[PDB]
Amino acid sequence: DLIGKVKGSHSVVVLGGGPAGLCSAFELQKAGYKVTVLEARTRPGGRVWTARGGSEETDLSGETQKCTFSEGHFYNVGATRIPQSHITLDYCRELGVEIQGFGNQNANTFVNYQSDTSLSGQSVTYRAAKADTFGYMSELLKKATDQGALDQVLSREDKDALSEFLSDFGDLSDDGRYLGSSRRGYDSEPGAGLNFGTEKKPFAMQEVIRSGIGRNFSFDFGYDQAMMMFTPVGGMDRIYYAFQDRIGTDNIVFGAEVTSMKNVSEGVTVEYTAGGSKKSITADYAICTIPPHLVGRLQNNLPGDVLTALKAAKPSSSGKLGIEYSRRWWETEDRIYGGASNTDKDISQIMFPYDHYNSDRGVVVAYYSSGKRQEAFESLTHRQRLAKAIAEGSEIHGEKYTRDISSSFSGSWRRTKYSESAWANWAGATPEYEKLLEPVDKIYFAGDHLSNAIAWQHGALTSARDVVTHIHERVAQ
Amino acid sequence: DLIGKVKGSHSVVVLGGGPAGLCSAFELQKAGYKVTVLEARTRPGGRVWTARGGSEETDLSGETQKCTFSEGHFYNVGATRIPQSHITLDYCRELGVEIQGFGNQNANTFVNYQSDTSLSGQSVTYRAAKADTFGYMSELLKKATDQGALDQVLSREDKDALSEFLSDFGDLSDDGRYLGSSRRGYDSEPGAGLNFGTEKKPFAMQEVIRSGIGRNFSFDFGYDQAMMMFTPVGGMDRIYYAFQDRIGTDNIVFGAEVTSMKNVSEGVTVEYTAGGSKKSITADYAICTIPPHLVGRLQNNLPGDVLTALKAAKPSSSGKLGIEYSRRWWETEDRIYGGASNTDKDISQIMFPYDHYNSDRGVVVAYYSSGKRQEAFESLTHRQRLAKAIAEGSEIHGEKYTRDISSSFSGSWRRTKYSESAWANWAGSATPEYEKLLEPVDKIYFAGDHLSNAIAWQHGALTSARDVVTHIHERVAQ
Ligand SMILES: Cc1cc2nc3c(=O)[nH]c(=O)nc-3n(C[C@H](O)[C@H](O)[C@H](O)COP(=O)(O)OP(=O)(O)OC[C@H]3O[C@@H](n4cnc5c(N)ncnc54)[C@H](O)[C@@H]3O)c2cc1C
Ligand SMILES: Cc1cc2nc3c(=O)[nH]c(=O)nc-3n(C[C@H](O)[C@H](O)[C@H](O)COP(=O)(O)OP(=O)(O)OC[C@H]3O[C@@H](n4cnc5c(N)ncnc54)[C@H](O)[C@@H]3O)c2cc1C
Ligand SMILES: N[C@@H](Cc1ccccc1)C(=O)O
Ligand SMILES: N[C@@H](Cc1ccccc1)C(=O)O
Repeated sequence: DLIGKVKGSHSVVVLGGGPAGLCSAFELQKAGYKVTVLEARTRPGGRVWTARGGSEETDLSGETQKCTFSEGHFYNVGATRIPQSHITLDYCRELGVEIQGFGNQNANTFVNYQSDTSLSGQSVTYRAAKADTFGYMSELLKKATDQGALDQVLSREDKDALSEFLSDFGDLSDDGRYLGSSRRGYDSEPGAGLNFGTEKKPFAMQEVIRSGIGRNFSFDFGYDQAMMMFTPVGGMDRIYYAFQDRIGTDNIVFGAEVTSMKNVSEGVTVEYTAGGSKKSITADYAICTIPPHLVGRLQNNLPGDVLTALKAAKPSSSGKLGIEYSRRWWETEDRIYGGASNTDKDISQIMFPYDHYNSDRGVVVAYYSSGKRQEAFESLTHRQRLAKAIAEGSEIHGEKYTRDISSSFSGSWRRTKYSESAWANWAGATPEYEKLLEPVDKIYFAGDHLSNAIAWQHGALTSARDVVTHIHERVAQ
Repeated sequence: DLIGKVKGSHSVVVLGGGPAGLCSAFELQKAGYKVTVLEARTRPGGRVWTARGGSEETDLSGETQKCTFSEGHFYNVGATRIPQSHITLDYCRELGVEIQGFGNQNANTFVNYQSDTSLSGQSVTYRAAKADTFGYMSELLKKATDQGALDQVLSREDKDALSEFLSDFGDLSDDGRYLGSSRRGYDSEPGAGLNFGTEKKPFAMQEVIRSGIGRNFSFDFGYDQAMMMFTPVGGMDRIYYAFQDRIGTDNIVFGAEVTSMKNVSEGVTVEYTAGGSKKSITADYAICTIPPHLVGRLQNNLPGDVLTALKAAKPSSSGKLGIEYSRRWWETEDRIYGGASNTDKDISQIMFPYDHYNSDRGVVVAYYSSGKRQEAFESLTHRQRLAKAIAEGSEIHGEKYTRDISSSFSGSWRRTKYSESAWANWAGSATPEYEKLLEPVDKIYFAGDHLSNAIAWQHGALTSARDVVTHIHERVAQ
């Protein structure tokens, strides 16, 4: 248990029913606090949003999209993947939310980059790219070692041990050269009898280096990205519907747009509009999880140095687009089951689904891009976004990318009401971040921006837990 | 799609209801052949065997094991993982057998090897082992490049490109040194506010190189092992129960031990014992999928050079042991969800389950060893296998490995009736003997994973079946 049982009658109002808000309310309720959550949207989860058939969204440009994905088919427009260390998995267990493997690495997906080589714009599988890169890397370090270049820092025994590793890691010939490998894959698959198949031949050392085909390999090593990675069966939003149900909808007001938040003699008073009607609630403490750039728009009595600190958490651009295909060509033709293709094109990456394997249809994330390469979609209409995503995807996966398209749905987080940002980018552990960890009398800020895991649910959930702990210790004093 | 309708009445007898035999029968039926499968066991699938509560097996030493795993819990004693290129996945689609991801790579599982270093017998997570190994590897190659050691094979522009990659790949400092990385993981997890967490510090360069903690990294790159990998929900044997159902149990005789196979005037006559009785069946053709070392034991009229060729496929040793734990300590304490720990100990590896994540119990494959390191278990009783498995596993995963044990079940394939081998190794390894056995012996065709270029993969058995059925069909067409 996070905290013990509270003695007496104590109330909290939670602004925002995303992960930080719902986790706060869940934990406070467990301990015996009175809690009310005010959420502007008509769904729980915030930047955890799962698009299915029937989903409707009107963005800040006034364009309304209506998702028409087939029954049971979806994609996560925000959060989609979870590493093994995150407390998100602990809450999945507590809430009874089934998880499954998320394909965050795949030998069969493609890399495709521009360069001053003949590989420019050419799709190469990860396994082929890796075998060539690690083959030539190993050959080069083995050459230097045999030449005696590392004799000052490696003993004879060190050199022999290193050589053994390099021959294995690079699949080097007996004389220490990279000549290609079964690790690259096969143009024709090995079968039975005298059907030996046909190995894919290697690129040259200069092609590999000058093409930069290994630029994305270190992604595999990210602490928060390395396999094994996980995701909830049926969508990430299931975590937050589970929180909703445990908290009880009697304790959550949806469609409730907060317009004012003030420290008062009697606690904290929050005004909000729900169903076109003006409402007000007062509680002993408030937990404000509204994104920091949106807090200054509220009528408030926050001190000037607090309003200035909130402005330091700069909005960031990111977005996604999902296409439902009526044929799972990526599985049938490319032998790709999950994972992502990676590119320097604006689409940035194409992410293939982790469910309905071997079914008749599925949703492909045709882009997940951020920063400059999301600015390139942000201002386009959905029809224009789709046309650009299909053109760029066809340059990676061929003309099959343009066929058997049923429907599509996009989100751009800077253009999304009640978000207007994918995640915070603090100006310059900064002074403004540290300032916002302190309560403003009875108002506490919480969210993934006030964590060391920004753009992870873990960040939001750990922020909620720390803030609930601080409120509880205060009440005990 | 393989073949398109046969004209008239034609019959095939299939010896063995493992993957090759069942795939053969399935495709022949679809084309309009009369087919009968004779299978010695009471289950379909052969070396694809899934142990669950109720499974009973008496091995060739006379020991009987009775599996008591909880309902829904199992492990694959043979085949368990499938790469994306294998036709096994295409048959899962055709048969409606749902698949899920198999965790074949995991940053959080452990490596544990003996060496003449302080890391000898110490468990290190894959992510820490990789971060140190690739960090120092990258430092050393950058050092050699800067020195001018590779000036005869790399241009100025190549060297800068290589240096850029190495700084990123090895997470090097600005001045080119490996000094640790967040990639190693954390002794305290980064949280909110000023809770930054604490990184795990790096081992020293000579320790890392001499420990051999990177000796298994290349496994990740195997053509048939690289992620993404897959497996059927509920057990690998689900493929072969699905084949069974499509073929029809009326066309499969279980508990049918074949004793004779002979070419005769009208085709092939196969004698077998079933229900205690000596029975005979004659068909136009035969497809023999019995493991090659067991074919010689049959009464037969095969030519001497075919009998000699069958002996070249030497049997091998492999086995597994599964333990059901009543607490999923690997998830709750070690944050391991699937994957395998790897070691030089006899157990060889410890494989964590890919289903029932976050649940209350699970089966861990406490060893999967082959060759010399399976010979260490072969002659042990199950109780002795378990003790050895727990002792060695506790040296990798701690005292927790010894607690919350509910039940266990093991298989050793050389000691398993109607297998007596995990898979074949051809002497001289195509070899002449392999080539010879691709030819029909009048109306008898051999099929199985040993007659493929994917030995020890279901893909080998299935492609062998499809090639042999195509040969028979083209011959019947004329
Ligand atoms: C593109 C993208 C990719 C991501 N990838 C990952 C990933 O794969 N895995 C991972 O774990 N996480 C990922 N995340 C991060 C994850 O979504 C966030 O960390 C998490 O949603 C943060 O929760 P929060 O409660 O701090 O904020 P939010 O989710 O933004 O919740 C804030 C809430 O406040 C509400 N609100 C706003 N204004 C008002 C108002 N005036 N009145 C009342 N309510 C209001 C909003 O509607 C919202 O529900 C991703 C997010 C995005 C957008
Ligand atoms: C430990 C191990 C791990 C493996 N790992 C993988 C993996 O993860 N993925 C994968 O794809 N493959 C794996 N395999 C390989 C896979 O199991 C085989 O490729 C496949 O089972 C071969 O099929 P088969 O029909 O050639 O032979 P078998 O499966 O051996 O079938 C032969 C059949 O003949 C029957 N038989 C024997 N004698 C008689 C008799 N006298 N009369 C009647 N019937 C008889 C047997 O009972 C059996 O059913 C593994 C196998 C083992 C043992
Ligand atoms: N955590 C988010 C944002 C992110 C993307 C890429 C790398 C790091 C951060 C995600 O996994 O998509
Ligand atoms: N195909 C078998 C045997 C094997 C083991 C390791 C590498 C190559 C193949 C398995 O996956 O276990």
